[PDB]
Amino acid sequence: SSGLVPRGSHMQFVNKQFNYKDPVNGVDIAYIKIPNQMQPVKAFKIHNKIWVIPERDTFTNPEEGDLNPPVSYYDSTYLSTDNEKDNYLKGVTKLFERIYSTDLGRMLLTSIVRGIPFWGGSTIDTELKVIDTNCINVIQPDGSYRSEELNLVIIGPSADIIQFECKSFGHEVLNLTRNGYGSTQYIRFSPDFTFGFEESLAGKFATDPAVTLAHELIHAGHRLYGIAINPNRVFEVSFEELRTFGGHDAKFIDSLQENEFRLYYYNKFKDIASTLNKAKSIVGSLQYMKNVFKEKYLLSEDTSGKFSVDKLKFDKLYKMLTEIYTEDNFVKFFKVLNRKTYLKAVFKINIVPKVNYTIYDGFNLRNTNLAANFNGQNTEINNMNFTKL
Ligand SMILES: Cc1c(-c2ccc(F)cc2)n[nH]c1NC(=O)CS
Ligand SMILES: [Zn+2]
Repeated sequence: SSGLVPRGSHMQFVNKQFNYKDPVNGVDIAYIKIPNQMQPVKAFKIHNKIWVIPERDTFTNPEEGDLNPPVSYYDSTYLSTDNEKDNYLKGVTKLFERIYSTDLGRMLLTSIVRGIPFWGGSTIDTELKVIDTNCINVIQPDGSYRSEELNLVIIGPSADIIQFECKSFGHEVLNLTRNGYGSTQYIRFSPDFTFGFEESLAGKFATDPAVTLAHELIHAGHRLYGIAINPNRVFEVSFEELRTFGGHDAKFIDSLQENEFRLYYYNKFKDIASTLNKAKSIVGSLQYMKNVFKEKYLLSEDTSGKFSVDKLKFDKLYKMLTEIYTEDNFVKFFKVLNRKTYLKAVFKINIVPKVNYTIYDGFNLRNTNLAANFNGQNTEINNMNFTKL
């Protein structure tokens, strides 16, 4: 048993208890294509605007179409059988429910779903138009395609199994992750591996994969609202990573440059409001899309129907995405052990069985010897759950 529904009748964020063998529909189980050409891959729609592709990522980058070698870890056989892909799907499902079981996760995932990428694709500055790279192509049961917008795709890692990241497709001129528009995010991630860190409550503990996924989700939050920090602002560690980790590592960032960041994206949101005001037509109703992006960016509307940015609602949204949504704060909500700074070993894991890992407790199963002193995360005490590689 997987323990996917510890309380209630159904999962509270994921829409369905999928099995990889579940037959394809055209709605939430579908063969899909990423806009490059590729052969369709089977995907699962776990939530509004969120899809999961239980495949090794040989699609995102044209230069990473190979799963062989040129701390990293390589294994071309990982995630090549249906049993593995089913376990991947159930593991990702489990972590989303674990994140959504905390108040902070419900806030974060709500923000992610609301952060629809902006319709800034038209070359005519009075027309709203989608950007095709923020969509996937969904195969319908009768063989026809359908273009569907989405915010987030969870896909398996590429050649380097343990290289997780949050990446998205770019624009020839627009910097969608830095101008407030946002773009569909692709998270390379695996629930079947994790990293080990040392701590002296000389114990060798393992990172909780729900923390790692939340870290990537925070990046997606930044990038869906187009308020990411330019990756060239570094320390070598990008400020974007320090902000995501949070805690006292976030304090390394120049406070006054952050106030500079805040004003830079305040003005970007204002330009988005202006574009919404100038919009007279839509390709693909106009007012509805105008209200979609009123909701996302929390814009105010006067008696005239004119949109504008309220400084207080911007600060609240901005502060939520950059200060509150952090790895450090998720560590506190989960009550797990974690490394204290953004900067040893790699372990194979299986979180799907309820007896190995639960939505509420992770590895530290309550009413067991694993409940105390993070013994569940101790790779020696709980050796049954960790195979060193
Ligand atoms: C976060 C992360 C990991 C990771 C961390 C902890 C683990 F237990 C397993 C994997 N591997 N690559 C990245 N990518 C980045 O550092 C920038 S997003
Ligand atoms: Zn990161």
